[PDB]
Amino acid sequence: LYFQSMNPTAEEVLSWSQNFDKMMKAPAGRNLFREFLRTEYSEENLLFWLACEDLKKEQNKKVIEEKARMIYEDYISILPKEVSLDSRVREVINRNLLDPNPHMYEDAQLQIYTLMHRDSFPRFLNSQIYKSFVESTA
Repeated sequence: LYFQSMNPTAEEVLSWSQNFDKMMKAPAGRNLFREFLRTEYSEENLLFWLACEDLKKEQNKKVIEEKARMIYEDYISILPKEVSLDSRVREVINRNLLDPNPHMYEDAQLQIYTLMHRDSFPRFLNSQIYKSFVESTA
């Protein structure tokens, strides 16, 4: 059911510039922002953020473990593809690593969210990708 999110209304699009959180929650918002991040080679930050969102919704124990593993090897391991996290935040992930839960990565997710909001988002709002997008929906 991204089908219903596919082509966003003007009223949906209107709420995004004043609300990064609203945009980050809309599939079409994230997809637009993800194009812009690709041009700055920082896409992985959003992909990590998305994977942490996907892990939170999961409920079956086995798939939580599989997903937590996948996030670690893709975004947190040194061996890639890695996102920049503080040591404080890395050591909390490591302690949560032997007994995984849906909310293991939340401090790391919040750190990368705050970076995107601070550094990436305001350059997104002045990008051609964005301004061209709002121009089309209007």
